[PDB]
Amino acid sequence: QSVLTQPPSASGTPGQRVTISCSGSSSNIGENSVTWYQHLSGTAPKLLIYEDNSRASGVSDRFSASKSGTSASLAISGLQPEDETDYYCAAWDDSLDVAVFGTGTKVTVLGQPKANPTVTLFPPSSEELQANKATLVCLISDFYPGAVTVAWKADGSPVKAGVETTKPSKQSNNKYAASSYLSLTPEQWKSHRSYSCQVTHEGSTVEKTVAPTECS
Amino acid sequence: QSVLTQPPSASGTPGQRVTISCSGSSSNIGENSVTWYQHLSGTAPKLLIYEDNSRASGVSDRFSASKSGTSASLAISGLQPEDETDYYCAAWDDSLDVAVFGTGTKVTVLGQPKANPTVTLFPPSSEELQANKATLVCLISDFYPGAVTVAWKADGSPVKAGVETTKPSKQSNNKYAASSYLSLTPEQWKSHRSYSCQVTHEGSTVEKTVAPTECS
Repeated sequence: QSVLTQPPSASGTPGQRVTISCSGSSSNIGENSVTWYQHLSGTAPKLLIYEDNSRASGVSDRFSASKSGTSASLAISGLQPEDETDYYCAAWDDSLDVAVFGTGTKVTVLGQPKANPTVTLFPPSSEELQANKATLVCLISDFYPGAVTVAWKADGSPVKAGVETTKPSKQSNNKYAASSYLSLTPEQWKSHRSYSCQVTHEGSTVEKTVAPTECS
Repeated sequence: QSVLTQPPSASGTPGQRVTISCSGSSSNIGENSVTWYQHLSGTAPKLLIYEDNSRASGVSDRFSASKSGTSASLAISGLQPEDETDYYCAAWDDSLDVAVFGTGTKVTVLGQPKANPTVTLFPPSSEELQANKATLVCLISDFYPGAVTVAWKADGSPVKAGVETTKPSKQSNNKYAASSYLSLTPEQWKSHRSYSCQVTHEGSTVEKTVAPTECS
C-alpha cells in the first residue's frame, strides 16, 4: 500500500543526539498533524507525540518533533538504552482519507562499528525447478545495526506480494543476519528478464539482480 | 493510548467466526466513516476496510465490517491462523478536529496445526563465484511451531564450522521461517561430493542435498 517513508535504522553512541525523519506528501504529512509512536513487539504502541510538536505524558523532555514540507522528524536528544525500540510516525490522508503509516525506524545505542549488508541473491536451483518450484533468496549478513529494508523488483516493476523477510538475528560474529525470499512458479520465474533484491541500511542502499540461465 | 473503545482481546479456532467491536461517539463513529487496520507486531498497519464497509485491495472476503450506529464491527468469518494480529478502528472526530484511533483488539487462533518446514538448499551462485566467494543457504520456511535444529554435512560428515543459522521468525502466515548458511572457499566448496542441510522439526527430519555443479 502507500505509506510514509522512514529509514530502517537510525542510531548513534550513548548520550548522542539522533533523529528519525519521516517523509510523506502534500495530502498527509504537509496538511495534517503527524503523530509519533514508540512500538516494540509485545502490545505497546505507546503514543509519544501528538499534534506534531506536542509531547504525550511520561514523555521525556528528551523527545521533540518537527515538520517541514512533506516531512517530519523526531529527535531523541540524549540517547539512553531505553530508546532502542521501533518508532512510527502517522498522518491523516485526506486524499485516501484513511490514516497513513510510517514504515518504522529502529534506534540502536550503537555499541559497535556500523557495518553494511553483504547482499547475496540466489535464483531457484534445478532440482527445485525440476520439482516444479522456484524460490529466490536474498541472504543479508554482516551488518550493524540490525535493521534493514528489503524491496524486490521483477522487471523493474517492484514485486509486492510473496516476499517474506526474516527478522535480523545476531550471527556468531555479533553482526546481524537476515534472508528474504520470493516464491514463484517456474513459469512465473522464466517469465521475467531480471529479478533484483534491494536492501537499504543506515545510508547505504545495495542491490542485486538475477536472471534465469541454465539449459532453458 | 485509549480513545475509540475496542474489546482488548478475542479468541477463536481455525474456522469459527469472530467480531471485533468498535465503540465511539456521535462526532466520530456516528458522523464520519470507520476504517479498520490489521497490525503484525513489527510491520506497520495495513488498511483492511475503508468507508465503513469496503475492503482495501488484496483483502479476503473473510473480512467484512459494519457501522451499527455509534459503534462498528469488524468480523472475521472462517477464522485463520494468519488472522492472529492486532486490529484497529479509526474515524475522524468532528469536534476534536482529529482522527481518533481504537484501543486495539488482538485475535488468537486457538491451536494452529503443526506444519513441517520446507527446506530448500542452495549452492553458490555462478555470479558469487564469479568473484571467488561461495555461500550455501538452507532456507527453512512455513513451519509451526517455531523451534528447529539445523545441521550441516559435507560428504555425510558434520561440516560444522563457518555456519550461521538465523533464529526463527514468524512470517505473514503465522508460520515460521529460519535460514542458515555456510561460507566456504570456492575450493572448499568444490572439495566435496555432497553438502547436505539437515532439519529436525519436532522429532521429524528432512535432509536436502547439494552437489557441486551440473547442467549446461
